[PDB]
Amino acid sequence: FTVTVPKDLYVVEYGSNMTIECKFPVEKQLDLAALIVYWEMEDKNIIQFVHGEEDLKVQHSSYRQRARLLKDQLSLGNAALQITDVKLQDAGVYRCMISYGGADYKRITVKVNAPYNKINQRILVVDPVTSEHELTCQAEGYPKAEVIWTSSDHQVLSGKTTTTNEKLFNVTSTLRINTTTNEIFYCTFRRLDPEENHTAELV
Amino acid sequence: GGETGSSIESMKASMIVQQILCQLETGIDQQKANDVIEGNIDVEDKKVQLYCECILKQFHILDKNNVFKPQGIKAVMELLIDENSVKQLVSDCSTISEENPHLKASKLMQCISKYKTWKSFDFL
Ligand SMILES: NC(=[NH2+])NCCC[C@H](N)C(=O)O
Repeated sequence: FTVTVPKDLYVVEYGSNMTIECKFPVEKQLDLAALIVYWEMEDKNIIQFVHGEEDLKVQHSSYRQRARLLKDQLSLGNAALQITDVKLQDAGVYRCMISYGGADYKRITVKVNAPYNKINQRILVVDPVTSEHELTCQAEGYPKAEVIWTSSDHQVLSGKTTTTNEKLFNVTSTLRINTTTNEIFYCTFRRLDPEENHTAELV
Repeated sequence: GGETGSSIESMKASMIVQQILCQLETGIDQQKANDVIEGNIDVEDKKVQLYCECILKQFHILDKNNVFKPQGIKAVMELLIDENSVKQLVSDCSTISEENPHLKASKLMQCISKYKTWKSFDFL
């Protein structure tokens, strides 16, 4: 009896859903009367499904309706935890213990990767006489990020970056510049600790 | 790391799951694991100790720094003994102090078990 796992680490976007699998051997038809399937995170019970019955009374309230075992797929020796709207507490080491004739357990790691992927952008004509414009970029993700402004010359411009927040960071950057029409500037969000450089273009 | 429910059946479920899983971590013989469950707790047996430690921490009776937690033992023993015998368990087993954490785990299992063995769940 040997429980296995396709991926040992899941890297999943904040808010996007998640399914982490745990396989186990099923030679004949599955006998739900003798199956036990237990998912736990850290200091947290996620699934306790034993003898056909998913025990809803032990599941942590912070999973109490976001998570569920894909019961259809157990008949395929596949114990799948699914988790809707992956938040920031959902990151960490999970464990899946299965018991069906034998017993095994495996651990899975889940990072909730929040790259600053949805960059918002605004350009404001502060002053039509002096052509003073205000170019903004606003994105959100878990490792804090700096913002680098560059004109089309790829010279580095100086902008104002304000970082705020539970564990996800919101980074708004603004660049006041005297610029003409059709000129291109570039807001890059260096996600620092994980190098996930993303450059949005403002025209 | 684990769960605490409030109906004999949920508890019996959590009992059988945590027992199996702690056998999986420790390596403890099935017979020694039963003796632990049955009350027969070799305090100085290292496999016994590790299983006590795993299983008490799964039911959150010992926390991550080996501190006895009254809440978790209430949640488990409310289902085998009366309220006042629960109070007396808390206060008696609070004096157990060991710098050897596994030795501490085996001794708490001792101290708890003397109020009712955990195999009593199989009897509900
Ligand atoms: N000249 C500049 N680019 N100034 C940037 C100011 C950033 C601001 N103090 C912040 O860290 O929240």
